[PDB]
Amino acid sequence: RPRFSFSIAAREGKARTGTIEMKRGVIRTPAFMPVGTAATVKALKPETVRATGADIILGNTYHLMLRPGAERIAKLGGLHSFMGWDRPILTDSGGYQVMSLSSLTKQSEEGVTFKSHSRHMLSPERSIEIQHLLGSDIVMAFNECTPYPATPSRAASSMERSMRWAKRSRDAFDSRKEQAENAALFGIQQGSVFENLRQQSADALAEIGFDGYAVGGLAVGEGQDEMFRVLDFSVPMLPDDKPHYLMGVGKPDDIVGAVERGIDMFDCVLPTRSGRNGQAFTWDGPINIRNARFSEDLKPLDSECHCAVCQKWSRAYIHHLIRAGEILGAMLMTEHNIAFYQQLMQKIRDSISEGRFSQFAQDFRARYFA
Amino acid sequence: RPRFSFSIAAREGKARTGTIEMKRGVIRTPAFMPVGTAATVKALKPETVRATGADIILGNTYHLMLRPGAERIAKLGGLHSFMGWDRPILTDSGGYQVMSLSSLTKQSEEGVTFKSHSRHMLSPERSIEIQHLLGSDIVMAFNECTPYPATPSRAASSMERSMRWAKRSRDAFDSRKEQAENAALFGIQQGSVFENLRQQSADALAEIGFDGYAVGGLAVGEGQDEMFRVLDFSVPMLPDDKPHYLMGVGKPDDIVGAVERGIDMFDCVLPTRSGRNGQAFTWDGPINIRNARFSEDLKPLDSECHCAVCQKWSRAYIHHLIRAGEILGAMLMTEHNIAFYQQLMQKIRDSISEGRFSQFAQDFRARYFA
Ligand SMILES: CNc1nc2cc3c(=O)[nH]c(N)nc3cc2[nH]1
Ligand SMILES: CNc1nc2cc3c(=O)[nH]c(N)nc3cc2[nH]1
Ligand SMILES: [Zn+2]
Ligand SMILES: [Zn+2]
Repeated sequence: RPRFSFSIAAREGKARTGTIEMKRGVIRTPAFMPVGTAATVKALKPETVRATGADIILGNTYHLMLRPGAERIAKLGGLHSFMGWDRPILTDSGGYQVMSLSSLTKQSEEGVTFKSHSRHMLSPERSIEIQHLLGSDIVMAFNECTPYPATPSRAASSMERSMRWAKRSRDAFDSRKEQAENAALFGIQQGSVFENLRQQSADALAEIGFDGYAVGGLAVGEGQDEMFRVLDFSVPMLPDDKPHYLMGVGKPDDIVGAVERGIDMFDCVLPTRSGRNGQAFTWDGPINIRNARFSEDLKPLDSECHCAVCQKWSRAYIHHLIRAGEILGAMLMTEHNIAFYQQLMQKIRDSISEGRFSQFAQDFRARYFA
Repeated sequence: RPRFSFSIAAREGKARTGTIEMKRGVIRTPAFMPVGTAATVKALKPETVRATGADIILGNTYHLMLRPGAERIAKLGGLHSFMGWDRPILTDSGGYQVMSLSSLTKQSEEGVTFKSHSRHMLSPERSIEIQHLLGSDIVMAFNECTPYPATPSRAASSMERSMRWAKRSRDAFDSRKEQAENAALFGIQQGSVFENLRQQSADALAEIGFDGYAVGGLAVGEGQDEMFRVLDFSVPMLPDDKPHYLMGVGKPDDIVGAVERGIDMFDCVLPTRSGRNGQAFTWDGPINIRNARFSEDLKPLDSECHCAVCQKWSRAYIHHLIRAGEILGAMLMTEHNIAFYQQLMQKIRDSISEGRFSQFAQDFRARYFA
């Protein structure tokens, strides 16, 4: 019913669990968002995505503006209607994908001009408009993702431009009455691995004011140790009373450690992509289902998993499908992996609410990395 | 409950509608069997195959004996358990696929030796044993599919060898108590396009005695006109009181015409394969969903179709998925096409039972080829 209402029900150290209420549904936090880059969570019907426990999925301004096009999607009744997902959708703003996917790129204070992997423009104003056209529930400010590594000086100028673009994103979003009334807007913290820059970035974002705050510029090659180090000081800089979104993260251990450091929201292509590639997540660590050791294994992918795939099909069958290149193989692997991620989020939420998250993290790691 | 019981409830001309009762379920006839060659109906969960209306699916001795192997499947508890389809499964005997898929082939009275697309042997005895190991409900006699075209002399010798192999198939099947008690055995009529050979073949099959009778050696390049001509005289040669299975057919019009000529059972990869390739069946004829005319079409694939895909998704969305190479595109297209085939079978069954099948065929053709 409300536009955006974040409520924290319980805490343990820096970890929080709670809910975000939005018009299209409730999002339980910490939350994992399956990635639906081309207006589909790959190899899954929306009803199946929902069955795994997902409360919200991620879309991409960059991909959708090229194909099938933002105005086209609006004309077809918006992204929710187009793809048949009626619950919240967060859309990334294009800033990251334009830098890692576009064949050619030209950056200025105005924004980015780029070549389609066809010439196109992105700016805070255009990014916000595209997300309006898509009908996103959570809109990301348009920004620049600083390349890693970066000098303090390069990170500084990059972060400052992002903060200028964040103000313009805010203004463009607020200018659109229907967007301001029905959607929410998140700012993106930058500043690379440098504490003083992260602080200035957080101060700039808080001064503008956002519904939520993402930690950007991580999961860009820095490694877990470095990422955790940056999170240690960066997350406490963000407003405590708003959701904290870590963009593009990540592996189960990354998620657990990030929650221990105050992160409430996550997205990664890992469960879907590695699913298609034969990697299945289990509580005993990942396994590669193509491996010959599984050819006659009648056990489910994981012994505890409650997902429909593990209720019905054996490792041996899925091993066969994946090795035969069968589509059903990708479907079952993906459903299980997304279900595994959601069960991980559930156990995280339950353990925080019950004040035993520290013990869960320890138990999880000891078994997962055995 | 019974092993195999075919009951004809209604007739119109040569057309029949009825049921086959088997231990694993009832098969409504005329029936269409989705093809599950690699132990999966491509891009569909078994529950979805069942949701479209399928009563029975087809498996292949040839593919399964290579991958994952027949003894392996038996060890894993049989094909039904392996793939999660608990209803009847008909398995082809290998005879056709060994000739059109094997890189090299050596034929004798014993059987066929061949190279895996690894060296392997097939014979009536080995074929029956493989199908036993798979746990097929309807077992096909091992035969030779005569190449088209063929001289009368070549068709004759080929047909005669098939009839000898049919006797051996019968004997091998009957020798296996558990198979004889729980499964059924179909013979395959051969004789190419020649009436006298079709007759001798039918006489040979009837003298041996089978639970059902397939018309083999068609859908091999002869064209609909020729196929219908052969069916005109061939089907009445088969026992009237047993099911009549036309192997590898086919397009909707082929199915309707074949039912008009006394066929009760069908299988084809057309709905699944062409589904993945962008072809969707509609009552107004097939359409190619990739075509630009569909990019903003909000209508479902077909306006009358009752399938879940047409209840929820637009042509525009599916057009997008298929053009983006997205797996969900293949999933939705395949579900709709199999659902369309099953709805066609239902309308055929209803119209025969109501004595208005002639009118249905006429109405169907006038609209489908408009
Ligand atoms: C997979 N790793 C990953 N790091 C990211 C950083 C950002 C970022 O700083 N900005 C925006 N807009 N998206 C992002 C997406 C990411 N995805
Ligand atoms: C797609 N066209 C097609 N014609 C067929 C004929 C036979 C046949 O004569 N014998 C056996 N064993 N399978 C068959 C499968 C076919 N599939
Ligand atoms: Zn599972
Ligand atoms: Zn349909």
